[PDB]
Amino acid sequence: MSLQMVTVGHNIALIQPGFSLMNFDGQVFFFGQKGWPKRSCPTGVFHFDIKQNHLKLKPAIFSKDSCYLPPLRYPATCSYKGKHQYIIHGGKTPNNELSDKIYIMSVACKNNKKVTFRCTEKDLVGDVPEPRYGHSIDVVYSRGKSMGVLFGGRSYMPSTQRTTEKWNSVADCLPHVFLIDFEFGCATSYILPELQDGLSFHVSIARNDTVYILGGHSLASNIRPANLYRIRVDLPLGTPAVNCTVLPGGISVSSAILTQTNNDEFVIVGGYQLENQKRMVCSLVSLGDNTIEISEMETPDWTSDIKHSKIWFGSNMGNGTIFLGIPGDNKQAMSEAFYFYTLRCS
Amino acid sequence: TFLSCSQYHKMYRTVKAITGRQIFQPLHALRNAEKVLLPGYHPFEWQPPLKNVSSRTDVGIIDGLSGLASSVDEYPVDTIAKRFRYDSALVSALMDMEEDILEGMRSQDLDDYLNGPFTVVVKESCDGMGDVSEKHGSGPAVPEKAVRFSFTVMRITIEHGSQNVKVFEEPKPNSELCCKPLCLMLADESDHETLTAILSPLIAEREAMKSSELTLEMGGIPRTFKFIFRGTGYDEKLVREVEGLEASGSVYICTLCDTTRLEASQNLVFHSITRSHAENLQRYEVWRSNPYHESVEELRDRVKGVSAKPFIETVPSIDALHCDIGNAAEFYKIFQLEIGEVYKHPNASKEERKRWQATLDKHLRKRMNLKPIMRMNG
Ligand SMILES: [Ca+2]
Ligand SMILES: [Zn+2]
Repeated sequence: MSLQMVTVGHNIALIQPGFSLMNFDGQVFFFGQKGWPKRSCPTGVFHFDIKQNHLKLKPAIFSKDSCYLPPLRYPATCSYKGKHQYIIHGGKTPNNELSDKIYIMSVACKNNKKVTFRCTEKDLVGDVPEPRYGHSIDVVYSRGKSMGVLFGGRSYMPSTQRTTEKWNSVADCLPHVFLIDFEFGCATSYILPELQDGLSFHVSIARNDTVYILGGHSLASNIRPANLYRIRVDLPLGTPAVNCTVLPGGISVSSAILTQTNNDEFVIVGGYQLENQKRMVCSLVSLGDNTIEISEMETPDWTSDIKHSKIWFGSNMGNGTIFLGIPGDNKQAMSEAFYFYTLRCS
Repeated sequence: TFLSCSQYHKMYRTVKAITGRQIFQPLHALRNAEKVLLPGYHPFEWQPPLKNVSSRTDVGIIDGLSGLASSVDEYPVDTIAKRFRYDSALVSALMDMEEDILEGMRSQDLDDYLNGPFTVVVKESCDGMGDVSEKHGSGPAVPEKAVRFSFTVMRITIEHGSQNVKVFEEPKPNSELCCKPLCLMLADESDHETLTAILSPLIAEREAMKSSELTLEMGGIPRTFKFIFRGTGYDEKLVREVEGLEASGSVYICTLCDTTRLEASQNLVFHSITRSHAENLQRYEVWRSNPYHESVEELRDRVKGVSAKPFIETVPSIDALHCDIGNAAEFYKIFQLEIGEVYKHPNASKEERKRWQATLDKHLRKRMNLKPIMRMNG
């Protein structure tokens, strides 16, 4: 509960709602800039450091073999800790297409704080999921191996019902669950009876064998159900098995931001409660070996801007640290593009 | 004559009251004849039916956003946009010039009752026109821009007997009364995301109606149309951005060929045109994929400066207005340079330069009375 104001460098105009913050061994990087990669920085990914509330978005470079990737604006990212690397999926490219590839990114060399990434385009084979955005992906271990569980979000209408009077309309995807094998990138769909509605902009936690899905906007009915779901999974000798459960103690929030305050215990911060009701109070989620719960914590202090603005966005930094942005009024003496804040919990 | 809808009423009632017999029609009878000219009033059918395009024939002014979901949970988008469809606009653009194409058919010694496969040539253009707002509240420092996407019919041709004939040609193409608007929006011309989000449906319809035929009665009997779309009215900045090249400060200069300034300055004039659109697209592909596992500094050179996904098939060709203005300012600067005679003594500082400019401007205002201006006009 340590809010702090922030000032920014000169190129503030590369911060757009729906970026990504990749935390590599203390260092942190910003991905998903606005507009295609300029000539100042051909990779569109920055080393994003901040000292004394002044942050210096510096360019990063890739390897000799990476796959120069477009800046996605709402992808699904997860921390594949098996060396440490990141998985990116889908998103919405600058030209408003939707990608359907896997992007596996790691560090090939960091010498004297001079980083050098490498990213690879891993492709799904089999019952691949359609291209979509706002969805969620988590990695989960069991029996010494691991698999990627993917829960879908929203997407464009299929390639038949596209009409140029509603060409940019979106609907939820069929609430399946996609099991992905990264060792060979193979895809297996699975249907489960406990889940009914399509879910988007939810929160996905992975207790080492069991994934918890909380919150989410249900586009099919324009409501935000408080239905939290637990998903147990096991991979036996043959094809794995999935199971769902519904547990009490729900909450209704969409587009929330997650971070790990303590091992086996997270905090969740303000996303949105209703399309007219933002979320000012934060909730401590107490994970566990087999059970979990959610309580309401002591509403970290805001300011006039955040409590008065209409929207917000951002993400985590990895070390119990949140980065948030604020539009900032334009009916003034030509205010800046965005204002910013950093949240701490220690 | 830019009248209003009430001033016209003033004129109408006063004329009718003074001279008894009415000379101007009422407002309602004006709107009923307005409808017969706006797009989306006539039947028309495609052959084969256009994939992804609706079949209705009664679509007027469609919201440009194209049903873009805008809820706080998603990307914040606030621009305004209005548009027609593309077929419903081409139809009306042809059916207003029905008489002007039939007259040409007559003049060119052709049996009026002909229904050959007409071919239309359509020039497409687009250019941001920012600083459109007003400080109605007398408070300054509040800008806003806008964008208009518009097209033009320029030549209607039928293939009678052995060859083609110019059934219709445009008298004065690049004037302001024969370029028809198609959509418009309030968004900065460089706000790439919003720009693509609004202009994608138009390109969808345009690529759809490139391998079909439109059957439509043309003065009685039915006729068949097919089209050709050349996109040319793009300034330098647009064609540099949407076609997916590095910005105008690049080492790569010509939007038509692939030569660096430090190379064209030596091989003066022996080039060609070798930068199409499909080549551009596959080159962006080889950029993104990077199959050769080679570093960036030579990959950029291999792909001749393409770093984005182009999303508009545009033909390359020099603009006229901006080219002439550029040349003009160009040798104006060479005049200002020749004041200082720097060829004899080089490397002067940036105060002799301002003095040279002042002397030139004053001498010109005294001799030829050319007023002083910062932003040169045609
Ligand atoms: Ca322009
Ligand atoms: Zn050239």
